[PDB]
Amino acid sequence: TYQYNMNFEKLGKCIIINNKNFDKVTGMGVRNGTDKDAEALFKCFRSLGFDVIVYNDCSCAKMQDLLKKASEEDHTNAACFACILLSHGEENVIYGKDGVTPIKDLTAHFRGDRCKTLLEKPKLFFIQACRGTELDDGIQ
Amino acid sequence: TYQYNMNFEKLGKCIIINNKNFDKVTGMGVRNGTDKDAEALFKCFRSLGFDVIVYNDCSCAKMQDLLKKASEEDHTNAACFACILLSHGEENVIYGKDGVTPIKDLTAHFRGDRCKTLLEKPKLFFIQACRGTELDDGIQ
Amino acid sequence: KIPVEADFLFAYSTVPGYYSWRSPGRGSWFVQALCSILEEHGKDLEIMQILTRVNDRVARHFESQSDDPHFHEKKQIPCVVSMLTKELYFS
Amino acid sequence: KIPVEADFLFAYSTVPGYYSWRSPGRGSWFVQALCSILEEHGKDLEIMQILTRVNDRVARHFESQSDDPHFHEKKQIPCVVSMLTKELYFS
Amino acid sequence: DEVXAAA
Amino acid sequence: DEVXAAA
Repeated sequence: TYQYNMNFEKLGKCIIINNKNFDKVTGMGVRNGTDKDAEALFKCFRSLGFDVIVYNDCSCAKMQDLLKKASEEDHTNAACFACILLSHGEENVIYGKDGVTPIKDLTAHFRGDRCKTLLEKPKLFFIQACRGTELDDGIQ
Repeated sequence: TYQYNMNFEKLGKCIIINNKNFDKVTGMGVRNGTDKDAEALFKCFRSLGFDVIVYNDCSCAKMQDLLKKASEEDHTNAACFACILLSHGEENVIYGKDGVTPIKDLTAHFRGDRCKTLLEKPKLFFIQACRGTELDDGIQ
Repeated sequence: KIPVEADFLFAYSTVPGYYSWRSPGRGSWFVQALCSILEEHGKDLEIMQILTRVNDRVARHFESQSDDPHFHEKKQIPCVVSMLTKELYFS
Repeated sequence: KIPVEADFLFAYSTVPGYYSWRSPGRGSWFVQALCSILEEHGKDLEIMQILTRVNDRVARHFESQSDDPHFHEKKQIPCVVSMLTKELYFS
Repeated sequence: DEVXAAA
Repeated sequence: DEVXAAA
C-alpha cells in the first residue's frame, strides 16, 4: 500500500552507458577507471534481477536514440526501469563522445505521457558525471 | 549508527517566511491562502518540537539577513534546523516583497564551513514557490 | 574532514520549470499534504518516508479547477533533494 | 489522472555546480560506494536508505590525492532527487 | 486554484 | 584521482 508493486515477471531493464573515450575537439580526456565501474555495476544490477545492457563510447545522437527506443518498448511486464550514465558532464548536461546533450532531454522520453508502459512505475537514473567546476574543500 | 543523533536539549529553530503581499514594482499578485498555510505549518512544526518564528512580507534583504543571522547563532544544543519559505518564485529564485533572490544564496549560509554548530546536523528547507511557467497536463 | 555541502535537504513543492498550485480557500497543495502527513506520522516515519507520502498525496489528490481552460485540470508532483548522510526521525 | 513527472529518481554522484571524483585504478567514488552498499543491502533496504548510506560513504571515506595542490584533499557529497510516490524495494 | 509569474 | 571541464 506504501510500496511500489514488485509482482511482475521481470524487475526490468537496466541500461548502462559507459563513456570512456572522447573526440579531441571536445577538450575532454579519457576517463580511466570507468571500465571497472561498468563491470562492477553490471554485476550488481544483474544480481538484483535487472536485464543489463552495456553501451560503450556513445555519440550524443546514439544516447538520445538508445533512450528513445527504450521508452518505446513494452514494459508492461516489468516492475521498474534503470539507466546508468558514466561520462563527463557540466551543469544540466552530459557528454557524448562528440559533445554535450541536456540530461532532461534524455530522461523526458520516460515521462508519463511518453512511455505509457512505465506509468506509476519507478524510473531510476544514476549519473556519474561532473556537474560544474567547483571543488568541495571540506571541513574537520 | 544510521540515524541522526537526536539527543539534544532542543529540536532546533524553524524560520517560516510567509510572503503574501508584493510591491507593485514586482507585478506579482496577492497569495491568498498563504496565511492558512503558515498557521498550519506553525502548529505542525511546533508540535514536532521546533522553536518556530513566522516573519511576514519580507524583503530580499530581510530574508538574507534573517538567514545569515540564524546561521551565526549557536546551535550546539540543537539537533537540526528548518527553514520554510512561502512566496512567489521562478527557477532557482525566490521573491521577496521587492524582488527576487537566488535560493542558493539563502541556503549557502548554513554550509559546513560557514556554520560549525550545524556540522553533521540536518538542515531542512521546505520551499512552496513557483519554479517556472510549465504546466503538468497529467495522464489518466 | 566532511563535505561543506553535506546534510542539506530541500523539499520543493514542484519540479524545476513548473508552476506550483495554491487554493486560496484551503492553502497550497503541497502544504495541505505536508501538514496532513505530519499530523498523522511526523514522529513515526523517517523524513524520506514522510516526504514520499507527501509526493503521493499531491500527485493523486489534487487537480486544478480554473476558469481559463489553459489552466484547467492540471497536476503537480513535488520534488525532494537530499544530501542527508543518515536517517532522520523527529525522536 | 497522474502527473507526467511523477515516479522519477535521480541519483547524482555530486551536487549541482561541482566536480565529481574518479580514481583511475579503483573507479569513481560514487560507483565504488554504490556497488559496495548494494552487495550487502541491495535486497534488504529501501532505495532511499541505500542512497543515504551511499551519501555517507562518499562523504566520509573519500578524500582526493593530487599532485596539483589546487585539486588536493578535496571532498564529495552525492545528491538524490526523488519524485517517487512510494517506497521502492527490490523484492 | 492559482499559481505561485506569466513570463 | 581525476575529476569528471576546466572552466
